Amino acid sequence: GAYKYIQELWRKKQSDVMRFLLRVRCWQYRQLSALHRAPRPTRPDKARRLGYKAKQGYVIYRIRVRRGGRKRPVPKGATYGKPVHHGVNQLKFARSLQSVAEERAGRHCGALRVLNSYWVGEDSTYKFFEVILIDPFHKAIRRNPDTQWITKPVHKHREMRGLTSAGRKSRGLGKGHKFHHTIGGSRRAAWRRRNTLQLHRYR
Amino acid sequence: ALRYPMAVGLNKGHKVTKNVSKPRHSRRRGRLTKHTKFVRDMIREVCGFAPYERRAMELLKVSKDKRALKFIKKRVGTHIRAKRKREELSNVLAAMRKAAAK
Amino acid sequence: TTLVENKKAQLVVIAHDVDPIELVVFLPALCRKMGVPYCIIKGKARLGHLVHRKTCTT
Amino acid sequence: PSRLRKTRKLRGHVSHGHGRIGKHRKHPGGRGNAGGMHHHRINFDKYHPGYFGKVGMRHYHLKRNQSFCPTVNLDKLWTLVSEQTRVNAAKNKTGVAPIIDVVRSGYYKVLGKGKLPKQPVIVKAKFFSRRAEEKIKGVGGACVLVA
Amino acid sequence: APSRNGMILKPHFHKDWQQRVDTWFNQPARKIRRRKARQAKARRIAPRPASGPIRPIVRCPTVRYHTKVRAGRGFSLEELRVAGIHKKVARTIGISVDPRRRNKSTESLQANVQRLKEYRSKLILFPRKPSAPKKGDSSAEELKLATQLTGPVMPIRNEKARVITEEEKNFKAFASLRMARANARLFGIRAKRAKEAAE
RNA sequence: UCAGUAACGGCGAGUGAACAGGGAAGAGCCCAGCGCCGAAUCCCCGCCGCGCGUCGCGGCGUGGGAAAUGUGGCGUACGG
RNA sequence: UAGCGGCCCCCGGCGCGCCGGGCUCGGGUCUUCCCGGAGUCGGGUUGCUUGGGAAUGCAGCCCAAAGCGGGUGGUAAACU
RNA sequence: CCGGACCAAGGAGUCUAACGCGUGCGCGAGUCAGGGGCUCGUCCGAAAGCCGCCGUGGCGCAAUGAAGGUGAAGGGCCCC
Repeated sequence: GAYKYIQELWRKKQSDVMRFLLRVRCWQYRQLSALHRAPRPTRPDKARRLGYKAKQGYVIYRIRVRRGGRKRPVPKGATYGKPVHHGVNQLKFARSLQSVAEERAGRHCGALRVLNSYWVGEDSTYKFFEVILIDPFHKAIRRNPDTQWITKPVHKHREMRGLTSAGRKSRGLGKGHKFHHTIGGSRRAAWRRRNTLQLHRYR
Repeated sequence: ALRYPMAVGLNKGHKVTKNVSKPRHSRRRGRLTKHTKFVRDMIREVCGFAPYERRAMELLKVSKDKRALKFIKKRVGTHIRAKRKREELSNVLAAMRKAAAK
Repeated sequence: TTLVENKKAQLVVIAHDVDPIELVVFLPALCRKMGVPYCIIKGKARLGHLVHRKTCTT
Repeated sequence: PSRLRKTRKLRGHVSHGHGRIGKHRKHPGGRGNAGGMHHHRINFDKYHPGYFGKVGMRHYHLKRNQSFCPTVNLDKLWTLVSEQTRVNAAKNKTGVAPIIDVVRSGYYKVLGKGKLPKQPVIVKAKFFSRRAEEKIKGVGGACVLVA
Repeated sequence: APSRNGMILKPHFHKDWQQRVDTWFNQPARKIRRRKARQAKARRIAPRPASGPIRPIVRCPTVRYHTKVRAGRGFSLEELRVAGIHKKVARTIGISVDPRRRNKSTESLQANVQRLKEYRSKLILFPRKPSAPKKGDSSAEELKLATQLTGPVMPIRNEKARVITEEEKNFKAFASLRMARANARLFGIRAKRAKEAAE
């Protein structure tokens, strides 16, 4: 199929073909707004393997994100306290730039459901992502059993709770010895369990 | 007897007969099929090489294998990945020499 | 693409304007390798009109 | 029971057993094990030698399950089988010897503290001690290794 | 703080523990609720054993515990295939299936196969439609001798004297264990020195 | 339970899990991809036979639209 | 109040029978084919975090893949 | 020297965890079900009883070494 060729094609990002394409697309996205509705996915193959389908109810939004670290929002750089908390300038956000792209698409489109997102472009100052949204009240979505889960109320604002693929990566969950800080479901869940004193009736 | 099963030594362990079975399908991941090799070769012809791949091939042309390996290791990061990348770029240069001779 | 890979195609017509060009940027080279003739046509809606749709790629 | 405690008998005494001069203050010394090297370095040296410093080599990811090797001495070896087994074996005239499978009772290594009755026995275990094996042979038994 | 002899104690009460204290006054209440859930489930699945599907025999994976046998998650695809039970019909019959378990040896495979055959012979299969039976069980064993099992199905639970021969009497148990540990330790370097001597 | 343990720490004060084992509960599955099938697919609007607690079925549509820049059926590592 | 006490109204589920609609197909053995998620993994560096200690986890910037490959095997590295 | 004008009521070594020693009780090289489970809807009873074919586990029964490891029989009387 043609999808395999496009998949290998996008892996050669250093090629003369892909450097040209990424240059012109990044230029074009830089002339648009930070939040923009796309008529169709730029990467149809990347979208579908992330859950997208060519049906009514699936929409694509392009988000532009300022790239860099997190400067501490303290007046005049004065963090009052001990020297260990004096850092202002080389601090990093816990979540990825892709996660904040999904969060900004969901907040604007409150009636839609963030499904997934992928990389499209990159500049020295901006990073570009494309987010897949599902209208949970379209009949094509809530008559199809394979996509009725997104219509349930427990799947509202997955992007704001770290339930999308980009959001989950920052939570540090997994299986095995690398992941023991979240061995009960989350970092807070594990912390609470091992910081609670069990006082039985018979002590 | 003069021989016993033991918990220490080279042949340590409770004695048991091994059941031989076909390997599980999960172990097949990452093999080069004929069709995948074809698609990969097509994309290579359409796209070409990265700038660092060209620079390494320039080093291999003048037979600085040691310098080329340390250049690739600084690009991909891992020695075992750098080794196979140098072997792949060596094969491209070899096939280019055979075709050019033809 | 499947038909060319199977050598079952006698002629491939490719529209010259596909908004993601990655959909077709491989196809002419694939057609040459397997020896099927390919032409590039001036119009993407023209091919769509053949198949009673708005837009067709090949 | 609060009625059996010193506070009941300390009602009316202005200082609650804690003195008029020194009083009962919050933390006259430090808190916890504070000052173990500075103003409590007689208590620590007198009663806890070796407390400060580093000795030995670290071992990351220690799993105690593989170092599991429970031990049994020879003076308890015949308690792992019934009393009737030992009496019948001793009364038997031939060279037949009962088998004590030490691993079946939850022990892996057999040590040799104590002494054995003059009664041959076959002992199965994962590991044997040098004196344990010598005492089993001297009685007329055998040591059988099990993996 | 320290007063004469004592233990150097390090209590972990520096972290506002009083906000997170788990009292167990609801422990008796959760025993009744768990019990009533079991009784309701047993009635809802009334003929079925009410103790879950049949679990296989499994060996515990460590030196401390490899002399014991417990219940596993499910029968592996290799033992289900040898028994001749389809992996998509085992769950309906009452057979737990663990597609991700391997079979390193044959005795453990044969033990779990025979366990599956004993379950199949002991199983009563009610027809889908009571009025029209087909390839099920007879009326004698169905409406007369069918009872719900109480505990786990097929509970999993954990040498004559001889004359000692002269060969095992003259066996060096301690000496062999010492040489064995030395042979494993020195195996690699002995071969390397032999190869170097050859060169 | 492991366990105030392995480990961290001006190796000071202090901090500090996991695997195995016993229990409570127990349940498994789906795509994208690779393929085959004349887009087989979906939304809306009417009409008729219905059914009808406030809405689903069958047909017809010489009725619109979405979808070949890929919908649906088979099939997902336990292989198909 | 006790009582597998009585009477009246309403709302239900699980089973058994009637009509209407949909689907009406499986399992072994042999042969030939097909088989995968990339600015992602990984590497350097910086900052936070962890019991994780020549870097447990997370993120920013730079580099940036492979396919008998890739990840893990609690001390950095090469070979097996 | 400082507090106290007078009266009434309130008002300050407590609870939890961890150790140490002493003492009462039970069993005793063992001991302990505390977590779970079985017994009629359970006033009391959220109690009590039982598990032994729940003793997994905790402490004790073996110490020593940083570790690889190793790991606790004494006597009497005759002969050389």
